[PDB]
Amino acid sequence: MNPDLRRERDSASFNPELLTHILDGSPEKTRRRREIENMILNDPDFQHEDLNFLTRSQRYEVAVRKSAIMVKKMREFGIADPDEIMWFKNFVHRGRPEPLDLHLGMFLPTLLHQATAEQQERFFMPAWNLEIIGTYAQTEMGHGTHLRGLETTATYDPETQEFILNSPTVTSIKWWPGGLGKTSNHAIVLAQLITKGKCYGLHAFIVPIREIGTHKPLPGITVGDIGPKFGYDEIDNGYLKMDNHRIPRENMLMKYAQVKPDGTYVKMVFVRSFLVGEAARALSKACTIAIRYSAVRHQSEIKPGEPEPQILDFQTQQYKLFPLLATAYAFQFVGAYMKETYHRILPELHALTAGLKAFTSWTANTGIEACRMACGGHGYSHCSGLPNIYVNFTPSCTFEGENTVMMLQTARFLMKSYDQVHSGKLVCGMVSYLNDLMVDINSPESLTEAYKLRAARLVEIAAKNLQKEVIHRKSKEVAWNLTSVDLVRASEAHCHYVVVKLFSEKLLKIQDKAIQAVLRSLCLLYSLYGISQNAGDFLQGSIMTEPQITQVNQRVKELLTLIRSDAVALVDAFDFQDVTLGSVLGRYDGNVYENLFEWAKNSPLNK
Amino acid sequence: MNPDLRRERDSASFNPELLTHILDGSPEKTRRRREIENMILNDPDFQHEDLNFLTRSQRYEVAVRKSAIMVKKMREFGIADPDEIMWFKNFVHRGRPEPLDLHLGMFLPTLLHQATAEQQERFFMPAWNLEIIGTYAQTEMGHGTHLRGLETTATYDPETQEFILNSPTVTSIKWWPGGLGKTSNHAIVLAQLITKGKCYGLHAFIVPIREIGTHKPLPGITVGDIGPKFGYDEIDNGYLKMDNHRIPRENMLMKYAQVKPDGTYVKMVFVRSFLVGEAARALSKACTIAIRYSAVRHQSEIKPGEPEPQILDFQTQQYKLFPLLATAYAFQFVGAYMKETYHRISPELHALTAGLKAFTSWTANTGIEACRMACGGHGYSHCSGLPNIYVNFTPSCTFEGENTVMMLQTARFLMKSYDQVHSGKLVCGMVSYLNDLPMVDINSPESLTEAYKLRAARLVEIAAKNLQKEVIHRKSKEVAWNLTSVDLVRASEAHCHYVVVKLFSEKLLKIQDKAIQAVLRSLCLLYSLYGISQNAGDFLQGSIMTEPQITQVNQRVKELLTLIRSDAVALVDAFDFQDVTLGSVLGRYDGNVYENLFEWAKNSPLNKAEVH
Ligand SMILES: Cc1cc2nc3c(=O)[nH]c(=O)nc-3n(C[C@H](O)[C@H](O)[C@H](O)COP(=O)(O)OP(=O)(O)OC[C@H]3O[C@@H](n4cnc5c(N)ncnc54)[C@H](O)[C@@H]3O)c2cc1C
Ligand SMILES: Cc1cc2nc3c(=O)[nH]c(=O)nc-3n(C[C@H](O)[C@H](O)[C@H](O)COP(=O)(O)OP(=O)(O)OC[C@H]3O[C@@H](n4cnc5c(N)ncnc54)[C@H](O)[C@@H]3O)c2cc1C
Repeated sequence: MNPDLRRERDSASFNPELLTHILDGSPEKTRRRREIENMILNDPDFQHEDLNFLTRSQRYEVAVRKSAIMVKKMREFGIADPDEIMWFKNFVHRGRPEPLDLHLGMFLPTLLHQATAEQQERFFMPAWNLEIIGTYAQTEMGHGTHLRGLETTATYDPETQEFILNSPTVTSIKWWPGGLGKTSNHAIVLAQLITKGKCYGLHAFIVPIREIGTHKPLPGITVGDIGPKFGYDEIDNGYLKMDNHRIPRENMLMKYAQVKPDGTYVKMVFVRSFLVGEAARALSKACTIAIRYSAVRHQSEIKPGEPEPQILDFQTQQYKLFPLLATAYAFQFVGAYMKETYHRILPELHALTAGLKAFTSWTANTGIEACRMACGGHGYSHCSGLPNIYVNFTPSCTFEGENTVMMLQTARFLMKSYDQVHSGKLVCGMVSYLNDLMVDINSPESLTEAYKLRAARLVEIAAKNLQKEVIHRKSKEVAWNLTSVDLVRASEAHCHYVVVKLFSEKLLKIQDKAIQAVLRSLCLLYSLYGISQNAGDFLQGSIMTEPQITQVNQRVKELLTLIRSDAVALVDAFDFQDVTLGSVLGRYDGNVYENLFEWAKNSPLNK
Repeated sequence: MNPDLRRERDSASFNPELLTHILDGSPEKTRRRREIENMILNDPDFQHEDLNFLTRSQRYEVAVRKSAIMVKKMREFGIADPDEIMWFKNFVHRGRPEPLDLHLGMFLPTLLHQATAEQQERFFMPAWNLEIIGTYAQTEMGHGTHLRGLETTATYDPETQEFILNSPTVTSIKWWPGGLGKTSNHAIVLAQLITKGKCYGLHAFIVPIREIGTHKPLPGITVGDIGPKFGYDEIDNGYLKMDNHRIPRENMLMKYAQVKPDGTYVKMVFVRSFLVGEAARALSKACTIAIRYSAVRHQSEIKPGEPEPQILDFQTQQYKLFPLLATAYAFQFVGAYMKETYHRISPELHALTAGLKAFTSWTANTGIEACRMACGGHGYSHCSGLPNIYVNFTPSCTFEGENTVMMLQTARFLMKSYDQVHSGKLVCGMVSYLNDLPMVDINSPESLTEAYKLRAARLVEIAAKNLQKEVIHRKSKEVAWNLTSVDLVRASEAHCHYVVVKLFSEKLLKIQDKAIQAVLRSLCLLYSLYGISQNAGDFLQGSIMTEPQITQVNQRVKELLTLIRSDAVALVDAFDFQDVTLGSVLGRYDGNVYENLFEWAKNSPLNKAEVH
């Protein structure tokens, strides 16, 4: 072990083992997760050349093969709990996305929960056996956010009792779906339903796209890879063009609506919750690499005659990393809170889940790159593992609701809540602070209240600005568009308050007093950093005075010093194995330099 | 031409051709640049497969080759003139870094400036035929920022009149230098000079590393590529392990220090300037792609049931992109001001270049990714060109002085300047605003510069006073510096922000064309007012502005977005990037995205077969 890391670990104020239990949810969840990862770690079937050394084609081949053996192995070892499947999937794929994600994550769940019994007979087992490989084709070249503008049609033919699936234009072609290019022989296709001569809107269809066995595209199917991307090298993100392709009537998903044989027409928070936890995980891994490597890397001078200190001793380096470390923990607890209240429980839930998806993904996105730039040159090399974490996490800000649009869906629920209050009614939950229309900087409860007042101020500015535009502009929709920057600021401040409140609240449930102490130092640093970084939002409305902002900035610098001796153990508690970080700089043992020279010598331009 | 791009172009308030002249410096520089680009455009020798469809080894092969053909062709056409060489190199390489950069920019220039006739006679002449290909090996796996901590040794042997170049440790190994991997047969190596007695600190040594013919590595020499990176696929960024390797004593560069045969020992600022222009250019390309694509892309609804509008009509899309286009222009004018100051030039220049290199590169870095995310899904595809612009620009924040270190140099200068003014002496230059230590008009660039001045003065004074407090507390200046370093970086940031607003504001008064001046005025006001909006706290404290003034700043930014909307396509056209320089289906001049996108994908590698 590198003696800087052993020393850092020996001087910690808390037992990281106990903090891993808190993050997993219980000691048994830690044991069960470690057992699953340790099932995989030395399995040769899950070993391969470093993926940064391979072509995109080879990376795709490696990932598809792993996803197959892994479906087989999970069944052999009888792993079947949804948490456990995800522990297994995560560790097999080492942070990379995996080509059966849509089959296992959308196609199979959709069959079990949205398909008819006769659809399940026909499709479910061949899908579970990977005889049928499925994807979900929603987005078109021309439309992703506005699904009402999707051009794909499903036209009912009563003479043959089929749906005719059509891509009438180049923009109409399905674009992005994972596994669509090369892997899948079936797709669930979102299409505008036309029956008689009327459109009834968006409905979902099971569409065979390739021959089972041969994998040849069916007549009237054009399908392929959309080409290389910033990341997702391992995923055959694909296009699908349908030329009036016919399917049985009975391939429509009729859970909420039906077409009769004569043509008559009768009348997710899970994934956004998962994405907050993925934001936590990605930022956590990035903080682990950069903080360990900051404890290993010596550079430059503080005391002029003295040896090069660890760069983590520089107040600037602390300022780059510790507020991210605090942010990581905060997001870990927001992700847990939302997972544990989705099973408990709605307009607020939808609004809250959209906003936190956007808030956590944006903030983690920026975090990861600040972590990479904090390592200096070696950060930029794939030896850091930080480029792959960035490029594979960043599309979280665009898919499953583009972040700006999500914040506007949040703002709609905040304006609805504002109008409810000013019309004399009462609102509930996280927006209950809208009913009410001097800070102690070492109190999480007191900073939560500061963040509450910031949100109420920005929500009232958005409402009033909106009210003036509604009175002045030619349409309410123009008024909305011309208030949209202020509506996003309101949704943002709302989300930031929710994160402070949830992290503050978690502290009271920590049983171990040493862990409660260091999490409180993270919760205070998160809250105080956010005030420092948004001072104007606390100064206006007189929520806080200039002297208090001075004291906020003094306390942030002290918290950096408090956190320094606990930083390594705090990232150690995330419990990422070296193979999950993919990082020479961030190895558990801190032996970077001998391993960097090996990695570099073995790399491809030296054959 | 896409009819949305035709309509926007036709209703522009100004002539983008005259703005290109302002950016290039004259109508003749524009014409000459375009001529060099257009002879490179029709040269079959500079043409290759889509770089996005190739492996890293193929990318490197395509690059070193275009770089060799490029040296030969610039001699043939007599392309001398630094501006012309830059225009030629920029266009051949299409935004990618160039694997002869260290050869042409550090090896040959160092031989011409520093080498004695003897050294120049046996080195610079075959180097000018590409028989010798050199590099400059400064950084080690263990040291980059702190050069004094370099571990490579050059020990003098008085007997055999040689230097011993040794790499004692794995950390000592030279690491990163462009060309060092595969390209170079020769390196200027930076080492600690030990002669008989002890060490006389950092000196340069000419170390041949590969044979001139076999290109085989010399005895004592271990050399290779450091592996794949976030970008720079085209560059064999390299390592160099020297095993007590022997070189003649006349291999030491001795323009300012010498070692006699008796072993007797006797006696980054142009680059930083250039990187400011690089920050400007990279941000400008990203704005070009995102603003054109935003004028082409229709999505979602304003009045429900009316046609889906161009996404550039959404205020949020305007707020992501117009502030960045205003920054791209600010940065073009800061780059030109640096170039113009350097040529002409009683220190401030070192401080100001460091701080402006860090300020601009950090801000451009953030802005390129914002442009990419503004394009939605298609942004993330290499079809957008934006992932490449970002990965090949981003190391600018790390190399040629790590940005935080550079802001800390700028802050040494600001603290010295502060102490000087508070001891009664007058400072000059961009810090002359400190001399003046003890209602803002938001339509006046001059009054907005003044606000920025007061913001900077406030944060400089806070850094200074916080530093004095820690000095008396800890009784160590170097420790008190560390414990103030976050405040000190904040003072340099605000200083550099002020300088940018000042220069943009002052550029507006030299614009001849009234219509151009009026729109650049709108960009300058948008830059200034967005910066206040984003930093309202730094203006609210010390009573520089009031809450009601921040309210009006916010109203005026919303107004300038609407005004800039009808000029935004023309403003990005005026950067005069060719399609092949942008490398972007989304950002093509003609706005024909969708049919071109489908062709691009259909021809991409995984569609060589239907079943993989
Ligand atoms: C790696 C990756 C994997 C994907 N996987 C899948 C998949 O498996 N299946 C699939 O069907 N799709 C998939 N997608 C596509 C994804 O669903 C879309 O990218 C997403 O819906 C965003 O839509 P868009 O890309 O068309 O962006 P657009 O909707 O075109 O928007 C682009 C810009 O317009 C702005 N904008 C749009 N509407 C508004 C509005 N109403 N108000 C204000 N601003 C607005 C956005 O904020 C953004 O700034 C994937 C995408 C990626 C990048
Ligand atoms: C793409 C690329 C190309 C390169 N090409 C070349 C090349 O051609 N030739 C060459 O010689 N080099 C090259 N380099 C290396 C480059 O010069 C170094 O990366 C740079 O000098 C930074 O030092 P470092 O990487 O050792 O980071 P470090 O110096 O180890 O710094 C890492 C961290 O420590 C912090 N830190 C360091 N010192 C201080 C301090 N005094 N105060 C506070 N914090 C501090 C930094 O802020 C940073 O966050 C290249 C690098 C890259 C990424």
